Amino acid sequence: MAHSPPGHHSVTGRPSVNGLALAEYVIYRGEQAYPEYLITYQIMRPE
Amino acid sequence: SGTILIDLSPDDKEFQSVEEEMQSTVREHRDGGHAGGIFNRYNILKIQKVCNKKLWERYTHRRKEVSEENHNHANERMLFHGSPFVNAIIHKGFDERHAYIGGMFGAGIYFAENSSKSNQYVYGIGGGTGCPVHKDRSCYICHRQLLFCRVTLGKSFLQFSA
Ligand SMILES: Cc1ccc2sc3nncn3c2c1
Ligand SMILES: [Zn+2]
Repeated sequence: MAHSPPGHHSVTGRPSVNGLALAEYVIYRGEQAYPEYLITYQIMRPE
Repeated sequence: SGTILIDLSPDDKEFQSVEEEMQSTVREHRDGGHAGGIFNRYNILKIQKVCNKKLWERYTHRRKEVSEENHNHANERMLFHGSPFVNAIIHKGFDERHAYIGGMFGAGIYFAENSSKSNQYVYGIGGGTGCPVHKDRSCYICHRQLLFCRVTLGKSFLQFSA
C-alpha cells in the first residue's frame, strides 16, 4: 500500500469532465474506514 | 472474528436513510453499463448493521489521531465500497489486501459517493467476469453486496481528473 501525499490523510478524485459524476476518495490506512452497513441488493432492469 | 450482523427492519429510519443514499446516488456510467450493468435503481433485499468492538476502536483511535493533526476535524464521510471480499472486510476490517495497486491515485483503498460507481467493483475490477453463476456483469437475478462505510478523510489531497 502506497503513502498519502505528504501533509495529507487521503486523496479526493474530483470529476473534471463528466458533470453528473460525484467524487471518489482514496485512503492509505485500513484503520481510516469502518464498514458500518452491509447492503444486499439486485440491480433492476429498466422498463 | 467478533463481528455480528443486525438486520434493520424496513420500518427503521436507519434502513430508510441508508436505502435513500443507495438509490439517490445512482448515475449513468461512461461505459454504458459494461462494468456494473444497465439500471436506474436497485431492489434493496437487506440492510445489516456491522458490529465489531475491536474494528470500531481501531477506527476511532485512528480518527482521533487524524483530527488532532487537522484542527480537530476528522472530515468524516459516509461512502460506498464494492468488493468481492466484503466477507473478509466485515470480519477482519480494511487492510492492504483491499487496496487496488493499479488505481488512478496509487495503491490505496477506493470509496465512491456514487453507489453505482462502487457497484462496478462488486464482481472485481471493471466488474471482472460478472456474477459467479451466469458470468453476467449485468445479472438482474444474482444478489450483490455493497458496504456503506464511515471514512476519515482528514486533510484530503484534491486531484482534478476525468
Ligand atoms: C480501483 C477503484 C477505483 C475507484 C473506485 S470507487 C469504488 N468503490 N468501491 C470500490 N471502488 C473503486 C475501485
Ligand atoms: Zn447471475
